Amino acid sequence: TTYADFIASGRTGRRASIHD
Amino acid sequence: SVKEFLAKAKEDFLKKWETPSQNTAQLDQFDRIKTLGTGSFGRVMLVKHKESGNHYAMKILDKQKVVKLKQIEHTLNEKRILQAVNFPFLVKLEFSFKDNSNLYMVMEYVAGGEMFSHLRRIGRFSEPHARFYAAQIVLTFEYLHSLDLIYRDLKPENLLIDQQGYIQVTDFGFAKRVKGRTWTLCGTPEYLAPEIILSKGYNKAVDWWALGVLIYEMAAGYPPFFADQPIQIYEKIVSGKVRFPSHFSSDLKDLLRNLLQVDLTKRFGNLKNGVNDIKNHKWFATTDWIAIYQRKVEAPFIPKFKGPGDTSNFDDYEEEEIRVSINEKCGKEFTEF
Ligand SMILES: Nc1ncnc2c1ncn2[C@@H]1O[C@H](COP(=O)(O)OP(=O)(O)O)[C@@H](O)[C@H]1O
Ligand code: NA
Ligand code: NA
Repeated sequence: TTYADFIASGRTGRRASIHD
Repeated sequence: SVKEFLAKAKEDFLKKWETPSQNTAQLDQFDRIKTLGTGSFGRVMLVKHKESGNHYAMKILDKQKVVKLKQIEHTLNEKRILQAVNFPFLVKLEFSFKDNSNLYMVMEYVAGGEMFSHLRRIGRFSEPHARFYAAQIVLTFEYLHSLDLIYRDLKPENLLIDQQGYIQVTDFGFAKRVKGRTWTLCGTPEYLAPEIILSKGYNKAVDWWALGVLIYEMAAGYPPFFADQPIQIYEKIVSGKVRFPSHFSSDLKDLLRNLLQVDLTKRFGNLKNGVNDIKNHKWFATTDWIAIYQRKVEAPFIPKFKGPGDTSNFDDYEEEEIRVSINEKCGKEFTEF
């Protein structure tokens, strides 16, 4: 499932801004 | 009449935009209690104001880090704009000041925590719950945009839940007063509009794209475009192919197709009727826009609150000394702060 795939991914915690 | 409200709102904003508040407190007027949250180069602390006894959230920025990251103009933007705005779902800047080492923005403490943590914990929000939040963002964007402001950092991490269960938008780090187009690659990867990624130039419609991402994420429990690295995320966004959860209403899916629209001539918020195409969408049919403005709608969820400087709605963070050099750093750079 997409949920399961999300949960197992590296970006489920707080996400930092980018600024280039 | 929105027209009249917004017209007077612009007058109020412009006065402050033109002559900004400065140096309205100092470090030793506060006792620093603990870190509430962090960003790529900032730290926010719960603090207690000695003479009032009130609690506040103190955003601390190290001038040298601002400079090293080339965020000078962004940071000046942030404070200039934040001090000038006034809206029920925007966090209040209470004081600002600087010292040899750091810049400080002292906000009202929004004790309900990030939308992010509730969202992740609960898993996802019902469509009525998501809609309740979404409506607030719609109005906020209507307000900001009318002042020529672009927000550019919509995400659950930057949205706080207050003691009434209403939203307070924080982090104006990427807010900018611009007439027409701009080019900075900034934001948060999952939330970036395709036009930002493609180095095209872009306008306020990126905010409406982000609203799409937000609604999806609130409703789904995960974002429309995710991957392990930002570059994989960018590919997905640019394709623009979107899939929806089984449980998404037809109405919801239609709204989102129009928000997550890669074609600017087609994106809701960016059409001839502007925000009205969003406000009048079937998905918002049950929304009493005035009641929302007036905070008269019953919130779907009200965070548990235990006393004035309770932080139980926030994660714990590693603390560090707040150092102040005896030598002034980047004085010229931050003159207007
Ligand atoms: N007014 C405030 N009340 C309570 N917590 C806050 C407040 N503002 C910010 N925070 C917390 O601190 C974190 C970072 O604030 P933010 O303005 O986003 O700094 P940054 O630019 O480094 O991301 C937020 O995600 C939230 O956890
Ligand atoms: Na942030
Ligand atoms: Na920021």
